[PDB]
Amino acid sequence: AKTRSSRAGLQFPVGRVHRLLRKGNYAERVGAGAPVYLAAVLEYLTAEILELAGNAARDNKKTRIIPRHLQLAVRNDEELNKLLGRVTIAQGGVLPNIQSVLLP
Amino acid sequence: AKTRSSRAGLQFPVGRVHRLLRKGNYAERVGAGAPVYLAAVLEYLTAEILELAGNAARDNKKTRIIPRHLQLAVRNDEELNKLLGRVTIAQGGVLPNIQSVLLPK
Amino acid sequence: MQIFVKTLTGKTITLEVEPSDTIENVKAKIQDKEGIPPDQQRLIFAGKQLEDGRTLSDYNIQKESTLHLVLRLR
Amino acid sequence: NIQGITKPAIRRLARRGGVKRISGLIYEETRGVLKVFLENVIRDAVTYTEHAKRKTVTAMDVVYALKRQGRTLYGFGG
Amino acid sequence: VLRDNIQGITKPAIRRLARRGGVKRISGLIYEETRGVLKVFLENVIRDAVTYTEHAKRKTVTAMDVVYALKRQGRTLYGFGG
Amino acid sequence: PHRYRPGTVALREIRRYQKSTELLIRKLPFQRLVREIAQDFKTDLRFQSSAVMALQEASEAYLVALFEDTNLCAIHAKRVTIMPKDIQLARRIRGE
Amino acid sequence: PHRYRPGTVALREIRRYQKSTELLIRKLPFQRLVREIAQDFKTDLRFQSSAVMALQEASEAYLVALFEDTNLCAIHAKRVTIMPKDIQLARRIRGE
Amino acid sequence: KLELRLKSPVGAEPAVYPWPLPVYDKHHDAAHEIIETIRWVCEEIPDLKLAMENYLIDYDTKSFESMQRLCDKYNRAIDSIHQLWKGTTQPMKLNTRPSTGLLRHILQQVYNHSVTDGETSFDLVAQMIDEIKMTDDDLFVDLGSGVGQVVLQVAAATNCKHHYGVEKADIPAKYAETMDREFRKWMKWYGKKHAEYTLERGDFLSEEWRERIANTSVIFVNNFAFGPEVDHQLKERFANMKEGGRIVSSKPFAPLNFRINSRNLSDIGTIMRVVELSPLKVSYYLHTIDRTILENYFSSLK
Amino acid sequence: TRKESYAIYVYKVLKQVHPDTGISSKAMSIMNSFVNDVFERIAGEASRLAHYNKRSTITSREIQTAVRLLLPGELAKHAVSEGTKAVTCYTSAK
Amino acid sequence: TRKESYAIYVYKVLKQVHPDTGISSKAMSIMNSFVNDVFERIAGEASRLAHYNKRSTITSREIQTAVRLLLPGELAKHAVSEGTKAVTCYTSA
DNA sequence: ATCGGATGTATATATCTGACACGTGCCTGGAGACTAGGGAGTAATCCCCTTGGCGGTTAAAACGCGGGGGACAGCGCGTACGTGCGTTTAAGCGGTGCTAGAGCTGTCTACGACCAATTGAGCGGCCTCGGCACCGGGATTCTCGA
DNA sequence: TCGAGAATCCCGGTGCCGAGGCCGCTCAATTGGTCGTAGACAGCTCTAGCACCGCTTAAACGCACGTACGCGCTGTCCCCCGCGTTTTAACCGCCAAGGGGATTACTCCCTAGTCTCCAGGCACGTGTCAGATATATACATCCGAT
Repeated sequence: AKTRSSRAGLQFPVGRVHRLLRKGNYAERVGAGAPVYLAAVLEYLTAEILELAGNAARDNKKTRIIPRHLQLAVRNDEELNKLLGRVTIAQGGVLPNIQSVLLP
Repeated sequence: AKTRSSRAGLQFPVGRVHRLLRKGNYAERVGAGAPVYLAAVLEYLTAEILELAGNAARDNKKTRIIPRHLQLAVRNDEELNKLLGRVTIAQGGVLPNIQSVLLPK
Repeated sequence: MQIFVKTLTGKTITLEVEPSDTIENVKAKIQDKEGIPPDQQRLIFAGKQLEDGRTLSDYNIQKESTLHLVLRLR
Repeated sequence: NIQGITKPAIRRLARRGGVKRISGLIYEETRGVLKVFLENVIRDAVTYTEHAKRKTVTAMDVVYALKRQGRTLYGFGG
Repeated sequence: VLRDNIQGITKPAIRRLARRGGVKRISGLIYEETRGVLKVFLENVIRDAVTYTEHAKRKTVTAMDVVYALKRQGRTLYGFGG
Repeated sequence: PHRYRPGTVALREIRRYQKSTELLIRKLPFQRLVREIAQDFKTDLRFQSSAVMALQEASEAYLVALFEDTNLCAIHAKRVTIMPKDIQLARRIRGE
Repeated sequence: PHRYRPGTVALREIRRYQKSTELLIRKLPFQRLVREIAQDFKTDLRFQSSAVMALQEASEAYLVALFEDTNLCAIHAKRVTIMPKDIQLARRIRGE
Repeated sequence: KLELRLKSPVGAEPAVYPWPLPVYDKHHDAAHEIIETIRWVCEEIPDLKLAMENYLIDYDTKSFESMQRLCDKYNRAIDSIHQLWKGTTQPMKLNTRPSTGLLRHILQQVYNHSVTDGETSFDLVAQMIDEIKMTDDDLFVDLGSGVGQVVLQVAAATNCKHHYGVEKADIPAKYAETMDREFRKWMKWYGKKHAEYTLERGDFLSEEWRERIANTSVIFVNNFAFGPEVDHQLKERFANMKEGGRIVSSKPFAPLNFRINSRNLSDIGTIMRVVELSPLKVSYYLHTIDRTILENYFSSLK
Repeated sequence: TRKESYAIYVYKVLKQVHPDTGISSKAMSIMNSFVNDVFERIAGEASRLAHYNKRSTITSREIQTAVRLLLPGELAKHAVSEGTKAVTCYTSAK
Repeated sequence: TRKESYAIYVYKVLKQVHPDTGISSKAMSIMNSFVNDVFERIAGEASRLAHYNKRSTITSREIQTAVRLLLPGELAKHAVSEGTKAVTCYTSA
């Protein structure tokens, strides 16, 4: 037997996404294509954010991504900043920023 | 046959609220006691807003409520303003207000 | 026959009645004249709480009587 | 195209809020903020149009679109 | 019993916070308003937290209910399983 | 002849436009602008009347609130006239 | 003796504390504060540790964002020091 | 051991103070009560103030001898006043009500003697007296009387037929028992009149208490922390009160801008006016039973 | 088609707080959508109490702790009072 | 008892963009809550699409016009491209 | 501007520990084949409603000019705040006792989906009449130049 | 200090079109039962929250002390309001052609539901190195005499 994930060429668990979608009263029915599409969208977004985080991680000479690198990666990229505009990432700190008029 | 409204002594239509809840896909089940309470809360809120609106309508010497009076009624009352803090009432205008420092010296 | 019902404001209201009328239909007549719902009313005479499910002749209420009405809330 | 929103118009809208004096540079910034606002709301509105196989917007679709940007609206149904 | 624990927020603490923000210098009449703002914020969120607590008869607050009640106000927060 | 000290007629018109209820921007060029900016998302749409009037109402109230906030922040710096950095500050605080 | 000019030590604090990612307010008074306001809303709750740490994280987020907004607010008036007028001007724009 | 004695002016039991003086709080000790007692009695009796003028003095409250000396001078002056009353001088008129300063002093004295280890202040009660003027028809009860000092002040300032206090909690009711005895003792010591009163233990929500509350003309109730259940039961019990009765409370039972309509018919507001009491130079509210308002509303519907 | 609304009930409840007023059409539809919005927000904070406690029936217990979450204080206390006095009357049906 | 996470799929999809990098135990839960938040918001704008057009089955077309509503622009375009390729392999075999 | 002293900041070096990847045994949620059945896809129709265009008032929009009040640069002052040093304080870290209460399984029972028939409660459609929109004459308000 | 005129408010008659009352009318609320699983509840194991305590030391704290700086003031000039005159197009009513919005049968084909089979994700335990800590030292930076 071949998993639904492999047929779609995705890494995220299609089956689990199907189960979560049916239970929760979002709709009476769930079409065949819906969980695949949603899984693929989640995959692309996770890879994008993790990709930038990993790139951010290297410059500090560390091989393990800790929260600071994750925080730095999202806010320095213009498009991602709007999606999490009302989100606070725990143990994140803020971006380095000193108002020009304050320098000696 | 006696209507659910008369048994509960309420004015809002209990039955219709029950019908909307079943088809709104909020939960698998809806208990018997559930539809009356919500209706009563909705009724009380309607009465509150209409009461202040009617008084505001009266002050302008008019007997028919038009939207400006409805708008005026919520904002002069401290508590209601938070519920509709992100709501704009169409054809409403704003409250009379001039910043003190702008008045002629 | 006529009786008087004296309330607590100085106003006296009147009605023509017979002793065989029930207290409820007297209350209905008062509701017709003043608009006051029966269930909010409390008629009192000679210190005794006048019950609803008796007749007018049960309390020995005759012509030319002074009856006291207090108003209660639900 | 934008130049229908004229100078006494934006002065009037500013009068409603309660300024007294305006200086000779506000007009471009007001036109700009109106442009960005209308662009966002129209894009969301015509997307709710285009989904349900129609070809014309409607008031219900405009107010459904304006629900999700935190400025909801009464007085037209829905 | 407990009293007046609002003075546990120290003056150098609030100075360090405002350093994280990016001011240079703070004047001697900010500490009162700052303590007040922290009090009204904690009042709102903690009240909604205990409401979500006592809804389902668990007499102790868990972290997940605090995450839910913070998501009610529109200040959502990851990092704890919410 | 006869004149007025400058600004006071503006104060009377503050009271006048705060009293009445009507719309502000004249309708037909507003319909023109909303037909033009709708061109760049799907060509050849057609618009109903009530949606146009509703968009007018919402844009009205939005501009009202933005001006009231920028007047208050202008008052904050002991200057009694708005300037472009005031509308930028009141826009940049809010969360755009 | 040796001494710094006033101002640059604060900037050293800016360049240091921005890089580090640790909590700022010491924990025990914070836990005391949560227990007090919880005492005022109901009798005798109990708290797990993770909720207290989460509340502290969100509280520091709220305070740091409001402070940066006030700094922009105070820069708008040709002054470089915050004031209660500045924190109040920053407050009536977010909608409180 | 060491003892201090003050003779009573009417020949009642002497006031006794132990040495060392018992500590009341950080800012209150028995010497303070003693000095204010001497000062207020001198206020009560001009002759005594005269006598006490000749040999004001630097009282050292630390030294026993100095206090015993002043106490001796006072006791001798009390002796001389009793001789004066044996002569031609009219003695002090008995069983008159005490002045305001005296009522604060006596209540302070009973308080300091009773709370050895929240309370409404004297001043608010006094404001309340000033504004609700009681007559000999009125009957007053504090439901949840605390340590009972409101009941005592009204009992000492007005001529009602009887006052009652009811306290649920054992400790303050216990202290109130001592307050009652100490008040009666000091009152005998000063020779001043108050009306009769009794402070009883019980639960005022019982069936029995319904008729008592019903027949009470003035209710005071500090209901701020009672909660909706107790408040609800109180609304129901106030609804049986007689015409012209008044209730003063710290949280209104009906909103200040009340308007009778056909939807609000069961709110207590239909049978009462409400006005907010003037602040004293927290807030309390007076409700007055006036049924003519409902009658008016019905006449207007026709 | 028979397009539903919330008109006539708002009309009936208005007459019980004022003896004689009038309400016009635009404001009547305003009251319509206001009722619709309060309904959808309360039902949303209701149905989120399903999956936050692993139960699947919205009960009469649920909407109470829903409503005291959303509105502020004085309105909340009068809301819960009106609600419990409503539900205690419904069970005494003949 | 057991509780589903989104751990091992984030940990698997890390390997296809970096061979070297590692993740921490707090960080994995942060990403877990991130994907869970995107899930509930996208399904919310999904289910609100039904009652605004009286349909009753959430489908591919439904969620596709949902995704262009939520993310701002460029990431949404990349999303809809990954989706419109992602349907093809499910109807391939 | 100029070097020079001094104090913090950054780079490579040992070590040392506790969080991080991996293998295993394991169950339980995911996959395949199959019915049955209704929600949804498509064709027709009809008709409301949208768009396009034309003539007239005219209300509003553009434009120049005079001048006044406020935007804005500099100057002096004293007040309040940063910085640093010696003193106090309670914050934090470990270790233990305990126990109220978080959490899980079992039983069953009251309560809530489901279905046939009933019918009045609620809604489209049509008259009608009165609140109020408009208008012009006077009765009051406001602001400013002397 | 105070009158002349521009605006603003009280009064009354006229004329209407949207409120609201009534009526015929369908289909959603109601009654009355059958039946079943979600929940209420009683009883257990065990965990993590709480309270206390002995003990370093980092951090809270109080005070001298100098100085950048918030604030008032004057002064200049510039740019913006008011108002009169002139050019524009807003708009109100009018007409007429047709584009798709709303709807109604019709079916068909996608999807809940079910049964069996079974292999992917989870708790657990195990090894092993990444990064925290310490440290000597190379050097950027800031004031200071000149």
